[PDB]
Amino acid sequence: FVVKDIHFEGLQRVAVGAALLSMPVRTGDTVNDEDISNTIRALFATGNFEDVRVLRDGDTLLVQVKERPTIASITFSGNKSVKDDMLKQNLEASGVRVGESLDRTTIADIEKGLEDFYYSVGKYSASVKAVVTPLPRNRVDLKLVFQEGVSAEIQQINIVGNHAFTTDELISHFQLRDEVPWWNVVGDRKYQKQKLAGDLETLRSYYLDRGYARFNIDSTQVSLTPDKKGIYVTVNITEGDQYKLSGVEVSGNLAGHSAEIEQLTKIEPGELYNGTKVTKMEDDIKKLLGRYGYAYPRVQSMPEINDADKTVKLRVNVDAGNRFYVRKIRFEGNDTSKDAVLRREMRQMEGAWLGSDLVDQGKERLNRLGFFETVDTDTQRVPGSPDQVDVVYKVKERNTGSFCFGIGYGTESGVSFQAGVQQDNWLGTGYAVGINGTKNDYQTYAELSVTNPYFTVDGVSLGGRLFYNDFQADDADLSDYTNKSYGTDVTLGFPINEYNSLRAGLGYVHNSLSNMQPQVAMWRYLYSMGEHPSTSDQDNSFKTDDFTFNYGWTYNKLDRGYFPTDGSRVNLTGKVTIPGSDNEYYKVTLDTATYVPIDDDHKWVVLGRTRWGYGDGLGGKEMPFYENFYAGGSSTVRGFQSNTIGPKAVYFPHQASNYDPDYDYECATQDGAKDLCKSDDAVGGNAMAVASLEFITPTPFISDKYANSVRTSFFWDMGTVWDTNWDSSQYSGYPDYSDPSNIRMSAGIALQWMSPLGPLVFSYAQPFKKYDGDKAEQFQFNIGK
Amino acid sequence: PPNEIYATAQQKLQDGNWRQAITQLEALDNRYPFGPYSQQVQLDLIYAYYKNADLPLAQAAIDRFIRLNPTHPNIDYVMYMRGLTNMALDDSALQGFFGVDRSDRDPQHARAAFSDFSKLVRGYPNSQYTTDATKRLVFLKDRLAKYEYSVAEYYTERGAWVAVVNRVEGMLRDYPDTQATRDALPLMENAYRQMQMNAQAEKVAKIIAANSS
Amino acid sequence: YKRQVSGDEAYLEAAPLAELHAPAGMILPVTSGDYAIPVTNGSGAVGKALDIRP
Amino acid sequence: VVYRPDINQGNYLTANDVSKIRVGMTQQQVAYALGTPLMSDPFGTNTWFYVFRQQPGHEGVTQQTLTLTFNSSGVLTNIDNKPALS
Amino acid sequence: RNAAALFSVDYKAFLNEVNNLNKRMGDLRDINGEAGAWARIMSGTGSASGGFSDNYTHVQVGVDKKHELDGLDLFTGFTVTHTDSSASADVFSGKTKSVGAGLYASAMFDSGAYIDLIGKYVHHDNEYTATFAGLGTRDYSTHSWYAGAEAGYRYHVTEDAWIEPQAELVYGSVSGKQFAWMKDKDYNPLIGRTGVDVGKSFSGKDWKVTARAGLGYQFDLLANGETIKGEKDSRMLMSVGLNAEIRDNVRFGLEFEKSAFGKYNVDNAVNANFCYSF
Amino acid sequence: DVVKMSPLPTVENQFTPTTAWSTSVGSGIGNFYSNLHPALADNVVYAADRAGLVKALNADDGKEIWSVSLAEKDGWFSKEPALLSGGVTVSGGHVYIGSEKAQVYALNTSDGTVAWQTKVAGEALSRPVVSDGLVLIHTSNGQLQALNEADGAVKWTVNLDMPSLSLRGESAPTTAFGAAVVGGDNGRVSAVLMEQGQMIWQQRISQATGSTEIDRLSDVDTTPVVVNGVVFALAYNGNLTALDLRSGQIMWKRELGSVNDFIVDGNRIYLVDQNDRVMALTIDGGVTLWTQSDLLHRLLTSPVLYNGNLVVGDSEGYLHWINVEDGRFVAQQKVDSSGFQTEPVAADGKLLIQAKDGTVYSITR
Repeated sequence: FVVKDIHFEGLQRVAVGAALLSMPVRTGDTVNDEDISNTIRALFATGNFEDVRVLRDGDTLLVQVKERPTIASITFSGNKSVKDDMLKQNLEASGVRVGESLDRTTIADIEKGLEDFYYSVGKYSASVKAVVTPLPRNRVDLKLVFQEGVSAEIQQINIVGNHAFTTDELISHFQLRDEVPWWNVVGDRKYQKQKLAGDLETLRSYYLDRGYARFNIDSTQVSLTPDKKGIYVTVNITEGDQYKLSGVEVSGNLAGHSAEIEQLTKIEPGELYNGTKVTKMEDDIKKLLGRYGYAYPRVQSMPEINDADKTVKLRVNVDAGNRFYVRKIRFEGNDTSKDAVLRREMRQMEGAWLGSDLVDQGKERLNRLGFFETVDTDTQRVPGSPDQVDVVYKVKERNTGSFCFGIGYGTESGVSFQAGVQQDNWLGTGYAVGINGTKNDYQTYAELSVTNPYFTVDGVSLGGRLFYNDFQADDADLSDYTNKSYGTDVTLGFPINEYNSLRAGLGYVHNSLSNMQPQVAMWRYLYSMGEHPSTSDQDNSFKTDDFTFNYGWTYNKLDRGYFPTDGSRVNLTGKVTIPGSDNEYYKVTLDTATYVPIDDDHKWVVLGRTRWGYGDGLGGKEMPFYENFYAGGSSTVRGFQSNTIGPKAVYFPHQASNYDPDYDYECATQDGAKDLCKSDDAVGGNAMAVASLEFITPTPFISDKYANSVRTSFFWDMGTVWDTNWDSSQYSGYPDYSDPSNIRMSAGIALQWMSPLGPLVFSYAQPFKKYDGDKAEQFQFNIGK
Repeated sequence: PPNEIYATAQQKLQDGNWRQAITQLEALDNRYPFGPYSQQVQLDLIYAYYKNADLPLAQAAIDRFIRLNPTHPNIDYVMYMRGLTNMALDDSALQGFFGVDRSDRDPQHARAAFSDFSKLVRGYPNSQYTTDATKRLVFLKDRLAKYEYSVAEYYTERGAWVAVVNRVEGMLRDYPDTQATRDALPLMENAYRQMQMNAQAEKVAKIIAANSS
Repeated sequence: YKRQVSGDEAYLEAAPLAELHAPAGMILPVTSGDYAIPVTNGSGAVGKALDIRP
Repeated sequence: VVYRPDINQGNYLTANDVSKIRVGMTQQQVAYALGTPLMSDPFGTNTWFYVFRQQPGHEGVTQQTLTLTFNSSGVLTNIDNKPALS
Repeated sequence: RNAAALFSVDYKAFLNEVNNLNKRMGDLRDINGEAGAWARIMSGTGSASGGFSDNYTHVQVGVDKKHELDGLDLFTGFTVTHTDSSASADVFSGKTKSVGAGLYASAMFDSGAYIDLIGKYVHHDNEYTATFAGLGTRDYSTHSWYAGAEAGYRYHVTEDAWIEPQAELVYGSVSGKQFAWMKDKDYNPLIGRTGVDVGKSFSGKDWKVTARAGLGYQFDLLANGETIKGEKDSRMLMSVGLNAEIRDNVRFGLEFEKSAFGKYNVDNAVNANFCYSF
Repeated sequence: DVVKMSPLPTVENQFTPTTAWSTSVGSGIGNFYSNLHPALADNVVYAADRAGLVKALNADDGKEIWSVSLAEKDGWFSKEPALLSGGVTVSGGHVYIGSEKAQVYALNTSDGTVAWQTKVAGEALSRPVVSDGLVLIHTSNGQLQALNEADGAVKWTVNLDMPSLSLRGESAPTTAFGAAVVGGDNGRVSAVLMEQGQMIWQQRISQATGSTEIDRLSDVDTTPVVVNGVVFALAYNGNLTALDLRSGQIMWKRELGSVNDFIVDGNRIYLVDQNDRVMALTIDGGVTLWTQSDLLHRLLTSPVLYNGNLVVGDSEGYLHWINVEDGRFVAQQKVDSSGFQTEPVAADGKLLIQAKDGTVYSITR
């Protein structure tokens, strides 16, 4: 009964167990005559048998099945608008996977299935190359070149049934746009088989805002045309009468709080059956009812369309269950961070009641830390009890840190060999470590900041900072005072509200100024509470030890943070020396940036960014010249030189040069300028008032796949810097720097595209009220951080 | 050839350094997966993903021996090695010598190393590799016991007296012989004394009686 | 290396087992299974060169 | 000073459901209207505690706890309420 | 002095713009240049004969476009540049700002016989100030054009290490100084550079490094820059660089570039940006 | 996308038309597929446009031009078109045209200003065929709404089982001894009487049951003509389905479905399909089936028999006078350079062909 010559030649080439031991012919072959669905078409047909001839006896055995060559990783050459990511599931779903050989008759199952993947455009007959491989064996590679069958151009879009409105208003209200203007990029003719559910839902809600509750189609839709250049759209809208929405009565007890829901559900008499208001009134069970203890409410409302008196009313229901208590909170995914670093930005703890405004308040505070970006809410209910629900938050645990020696820009502060070894957030304890050892053309600023954001229970932060400036002010478009400074300060911040960031803390400040040029603006500070410096030479050393007390306040009502569209950012910064230090002064600085949008999609925002500041001595003394305010280039008033707005420098005529150079911005020299000597070098002032209006209208350059990076803006700046202790009666023939002078204003264009080598802040401006001594610049960019 | 790999089967990586015999394992499986001499090298995908410290990558082939070979004599033997590839994800090399306690972290990788050890002692009463797990499960017992203790430590720091008493009772039902229950007992009397309920607080009032440690 | 274990072999060291009692009175864990080792342990041996063939 | 967030402890308490409870009610009727308690005391018996403790910003703490003991059958549910904390 | 170092500063501004293959456009070999997220910030110094010194910081920013054909890679796109040379030898102080734009294209064939075309136009405003010379301001507004044509082949010696030669001809229509205290003429610079590029690359499981080199040689044919006309130049430009793209990395190696003996010798142009995400 | 334009073959010049008046009527046709064909009746050439204006012409040079405004629908700041795409057909001195805005007009031959209009729930896309005082208007939704010639009082509507995946609705229904045969928009044949439309019989004629992955198969814009008691309907990828008029159940197809219109001329019935090749199918047997595949993908229009030749259009405005028995005779001229999209007609010895720029010619050859 068992045939001995079932094994053939060449069958043990690739598979010796999947093509030889996958048949019941050995050890248990019972049927011999009607062997049609027992051996060849029962289990062996799935493996490698796709032939037609039945296995007969040995006297007429001429089967001789040859093993077909296998298939390798087929590289799809000629990728015409198709990627290799989505072109992967067409081989094992309906076809032959790797390992098993192509039997040269199931290739139609491989072929039919590639044209059934192109459903975004509607190619029902795609030119797929069904050819034979020239090479015989040894991991052959098929030839699969995909091409386009038809085009993707639409002819026209027409609408009928305009009984109350016009025709051209509905094109701009939809997502269809076939015209490109001179101020945008979009407006091309593109069709999609998945966008039909996007433009039709806004059509029904548009006419539902006019009282037409009987808005329905006449049993027809858009015919499916898979790009035959013969498309034809027809939407026959029907409208009725503008009804009037009456008052909404409360039917049933809404969890014992039905008396507080009537004052918001009731509307003014004379309002129509609005379409966008009935959607925004069914979610009113979470602002005051779902915040008590309820997690999963069920409230329905049916429309009572009464065409007799044109009065439509609605009845509310409630299908609430139990009190929906809260159980223990699980935190999964904390690999690189600890569990205690994220348990305080929640505002919803265990053994309490679930609030609707207690979950998203902790979700927006867990995402603003910057440790991860994938934050979700998995409110899983226990199957044992209908109460004591569990909440599970999602994390991502992304990395942070920076080390690199990226050179900066070259137009404001010169070449910057910024080292910047930014050792970021630590091993999980939540410690904002920061080191920035930069080196610009005029400074060598280094930092070491260790900030603990939660030193106390609720929100108090304690963090120190060590700095060492050692900056040379001759290269910062100033005159003199090459200053070598260092110090150490701590800051204990006390938040008083959800948006206020009041801070306090002491700090030591050391200063060592040398090579100071004799001038009237800075020697008035040295004359007050100090010795008379040597006017015969340079190198006038002056050491200063301070123990100032720093305070501040920050109002950060903002929505996005990176590119803000609505909100205000107020920041205050002040300091005052304690009695016991060297000098006695105080200074305050007020920053204000308000984003006001004038549209609904948050793309047309007016930015009223202002800037203030004031500082003076504490009676009988003067504010030091190394703490003055500066209005300069692309930080306060875009369109001028770096630190040029303010009072200029008038020098003292003496022979105080070291090796007697030609000028060195000093009178009484070999040139002969003895009396009435002045210059145009800014020295800063006691006060500063800078205001700027800005428009954030978008750019007509990039509208293809990204729009949240390029931020083209138009602005109009304004600024002035004056001194408060300048004598107006002692010095004649000089411009009086003792009053708020003429405002220096400018305007131009801006750009805030983020580059991979740091954020690029480009701002080209043109000065409008440039005066004497104020040098102006045009191209002011900023790259490298 | 089946003899070109068995001739160097005694020459493992004790003489070569890194990459002399790694690619020699992927030789016979690409030609025939049902050979008499090739069956020992085709089912070695769980070590080439494990040797290069790719611990989440090697976890995709742990469920292989359950479906194809249920009558193997080493089913009781492969239930121990599942904890070796899961406890490496529990503790990291960064917090190894820095003195950082890894108990206040995600215990998800500790339960994956526990579910195979739980079926090992309940599935077979007399196994062959169990006494090495007794020194290994005592490290997994005290690791996820100090996790809920740190949650109970934080709730006393905020003032949540109801939230802390639900965590210590979560440590009172499935932690009989760990170290974290010795310090969680003063956390019970602190929450009960701050609350007005004092019907049972006198029974849990005394803590330090004889255990002076 | 066929029968060999490499990578992070730092799981060999551990902490000793400590056993405490309930001196407060009838406070015993009664519901185990989700985080607790069962009451029995078993017996076995120790060694290396794990059979990693499924 | 520093502001305090909402510190809610225990389960919710309503003035209408706390009055309509008698002595000797079974565990099914108490855990149906009021719900399951968030306090589980396995010390000897199985007693239930219904604490209504909330702490808003800079207003101190409040507490309204209950003490309902049970037995193996679910009787002797004596009313022991403390609406005024000390 | 007047025509050797005071008015000959326009030739060094023209020589600070020409660069190598991967410096005028970036890493375009085996790199998908679809998005325009690239920036080439390069700083350095240079010194010539006669006590001359230069300090330039040339940045680059632009956007490219990828377009494939039948074996002919056509990568188009435009860019904008900005160069700030602090030329101050002994008597003056340069504060130029070479702000300009320009586009480029590629003709990468199958056998590595690429014909790269680069065209850019820059305009620099000078702010020279003659110290110890009794002069004032010398603000100019001259312009510069560039019509370079990069040509080169590629010899696949090894599967990981490649050897490629280079032959570029750079054309310009610069004017010079019009208010030299003297007029100028429209002379065309003919800066040409030949040489081979020694390449070496490695890879791994998920990381890849690149260790390039270079032994190019500049040889210009025509040089008649007069505002006295200039002479010929002959120098070698050794440029050894390194790059590495690991998944927890961006860059690792430096961008060393040194010039040989000649008229103007660029000293060093190290542009290392080794940072780390951990 | 998948194939390019075919090259120009050799030409045979035996006749050359000289006179061809170029009157740019309307404001332009555009890239819109419609069935606005010119008509010739009582030595008046009728030329309309989608803008709303219609201007009559003459057969000699194109005089007697009047400009009226029937489709304006705006009297506030400007005018607005109605997208007329029905067709210009004359029947008893009344021109009945269609529109894409669900409007049916009745243009008069006296002045053309007085034009009564009715409201139809469907869109007018088919050619308006008027017979027995009823204007048969076949919409794209499959409904059949007849209109009276005087006022349009009764409007009976009948619908068939029409599924999705349809292209157009430009099938023009004709009548046959009171039984108005309607070209089905679902691969069906509807031979119904034109009174109310009670009895509806359906027979699937396409190969949509055999094929599974298809896009457009149950849609043809063809007209059924009935000669010698034998009907002739068409289908996509099918063939002729020459039934009896008595609602039979027996059917037979061969191959090579068409989308354009056809004409019957004795035994050699000319056919033009999507491959832009002309052939002559017989009644039964398939005798001397010659092909014309040398002019493929050139946008061939509906052929007409003009002086013993089949003249068709082209995508660039060329001419191809195809022979009637074999088609080996090719004649090319130059009357336009824009292109030919409107299917021409043949009546009263004048070739009325409209191009894509809104001009009509009178080729006499």
